[PDB]
Amino acid sequence: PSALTQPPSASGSLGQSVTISCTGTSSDVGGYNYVSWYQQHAGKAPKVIIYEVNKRPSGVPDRFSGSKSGNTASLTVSGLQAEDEADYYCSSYEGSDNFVFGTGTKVTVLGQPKANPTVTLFPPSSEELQANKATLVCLISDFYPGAVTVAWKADGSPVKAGVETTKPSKQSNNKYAASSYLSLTPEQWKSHRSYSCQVTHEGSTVEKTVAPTECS
Amino acid sequence: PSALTQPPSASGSLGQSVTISCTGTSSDVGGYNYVSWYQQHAGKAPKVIIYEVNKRPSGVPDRFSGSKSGNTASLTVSGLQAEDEADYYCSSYEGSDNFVFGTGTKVTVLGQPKANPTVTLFPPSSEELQANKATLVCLISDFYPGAVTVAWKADGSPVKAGVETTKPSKQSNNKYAASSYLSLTPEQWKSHRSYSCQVTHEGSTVEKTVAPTECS
Amino acid sequence: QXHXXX
Repeated sequence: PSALTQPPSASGSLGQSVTISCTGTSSDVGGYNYVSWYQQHAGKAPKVIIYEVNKRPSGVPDRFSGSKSGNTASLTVSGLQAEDEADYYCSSYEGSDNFVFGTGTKVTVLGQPKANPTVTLFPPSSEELQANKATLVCLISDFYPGAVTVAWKADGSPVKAGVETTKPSKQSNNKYAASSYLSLTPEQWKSHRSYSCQVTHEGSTVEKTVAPTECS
Repeated sequence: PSALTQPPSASGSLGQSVTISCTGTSSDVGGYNYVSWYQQHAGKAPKVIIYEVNKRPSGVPDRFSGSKSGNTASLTVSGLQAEDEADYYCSSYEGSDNFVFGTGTKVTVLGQPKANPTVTLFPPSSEELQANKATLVCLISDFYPGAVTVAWKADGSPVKAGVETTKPSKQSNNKYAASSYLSLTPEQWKSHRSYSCQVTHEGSTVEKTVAPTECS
Repeated sequence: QXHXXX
């Protein structure tokens, strides 16, 4: 068999547009008229945008056209918005109560601008020190593209260890968000002059600095 | 929208029977009997494995069971095989033109031991308020399996907008690290009595509280 | 789509 054939990746520029192809067979795509498309965000609930070749369902803002030509269905994203960057699956009934899917299409937008991260360094919560631990968090957010690197320092001489760094997530403005964090002991973080968080993105370093100076 | 709620994660040993749930809200119940379960492995299409609440279509192991009662639908994997590891969704033909998904439930074949997450709430640093920014972080460290549910509160009110949760990233100790944030004005901050970060990890819920302080 | 079992 196949599963409805899609092109692995499809793409457009902002305001431009793309047409996805779902290709099946006379048993499914041709035959019945029940091709729905699924927009799935990166590892997320899949939501349906088209149900019956073209059919407007709950809040599918913008140009999300469904059109099938015989044995091949297709959808379009006229006037590209960046939120549309996702994964698109199609589906057709095949009979005896079954539905088949399409092999997916990763859909990316182009022309989305560059953005350097929002670096927010955080000192250990009073509570967490009362509890005897101490964690420092660096929140790197609102950056595009999602490629970044985080350093930590004791004083200028670096701390290469006890740092756990997140791999970035798209957040609802398309921009990415990553976390970096240092596990210390109270004693440690009292016994230093300044810790810092270096963040490098598109060859642009931000450097936030945290020193034990908390009104806690 | 989010109307069908599913657990952050369902994990077992080989030969162990899981169970996943779709609890629905306010609307239809048995009103809509139409509950379907979908399987989805990493970057392959969704495969339906249950229709009409209990059905089970063609080529579906008879150890996938399906059942609903009240506002709650349950799918079962008996003597689970590795192959069963994926994400599962529920789906319901609600508000017609409204076909609604559960939030997903990842099924995990326990490699290592189970690990309830360490949450660490962090408030706006004073320096940060000096810049008239308000940003709250919730660190979720060292947990397994790698699925978590996040929820904010502003005095028991579940919180609307501001939130962004990263995706669970594996750490150098092989367990998981995810983080969540909220953005406020220093007055959206300074209004409230307390803010909470609430985190679920399959039959285990943990809430942390953080209140406003003037500091400096 | 629980499109008809349709």
